[PDB]
Amino acid sequence: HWGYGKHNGPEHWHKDFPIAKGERQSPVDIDTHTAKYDPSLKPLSVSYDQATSLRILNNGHAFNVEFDDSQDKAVLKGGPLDGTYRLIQFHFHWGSLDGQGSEHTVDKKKYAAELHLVHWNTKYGDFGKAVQQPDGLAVLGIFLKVGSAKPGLQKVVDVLDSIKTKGKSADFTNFDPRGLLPESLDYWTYPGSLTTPPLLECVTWIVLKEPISVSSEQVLKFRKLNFNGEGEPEELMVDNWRPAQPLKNRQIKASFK
Ligand SMILES: [Zn+2]
Repeated sequence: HWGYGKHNGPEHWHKDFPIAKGERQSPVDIDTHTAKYDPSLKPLSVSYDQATSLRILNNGHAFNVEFDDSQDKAVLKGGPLDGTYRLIQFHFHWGSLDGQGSEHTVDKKKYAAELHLVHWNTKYGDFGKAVQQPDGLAVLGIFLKVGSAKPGLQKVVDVLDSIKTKGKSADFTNFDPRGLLPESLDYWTYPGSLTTPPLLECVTWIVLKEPISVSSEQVLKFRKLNFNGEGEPEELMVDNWRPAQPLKNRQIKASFK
């Protein structure tokens, strides 16, 4: 089935998921000289004070940190959004080397990794309904560069040994996602898709301009994870990123000058 290899990677996905070649696929290259400032865009409201993490799972493609989304505890609003979007999970994409790993690119620059905080529009009642709608999800994307350690990431890094292989999960309570955010909330926004199958065109992307810094040791621990299940041939979980897709008939808007 689908993955990130020669035989089942991004270049193959369109045979199972023909929407791969659609009009609003993600990620994209952000060309900072053609993104237009939109003074009508509001500041982003990220309200994570009551966020309730539950569990961390190796799904064979990444690891997901999952949240209780059964009430309005952690929500994204404002910016380009109408209405309220509830946090359900976050995950990352990363490289085998520090020079690649991000999904979005900025003027063709690849970062070492990219964090995705996934939120669903409460007017659709649940996640599965929301992904069927063009405004169903809002994904906050944050780039990671290698430099100083990110203290707020360490709790994640130190549980990874317990979820090494596909299908493994661990309790992951009381994790505060505010510690993964950069200082500035300046962003770019555009309409797009999920970046993994089923590649549904349901996402308002909100990509922050300012990266976070993580240390080489932190990223090294991500690269020890496995795509495989326990007692299968080891295949390191690296390069779990989809390359940039054609922008087509879209505009990328900036919240800042
Ligand atoms: Zn993602």
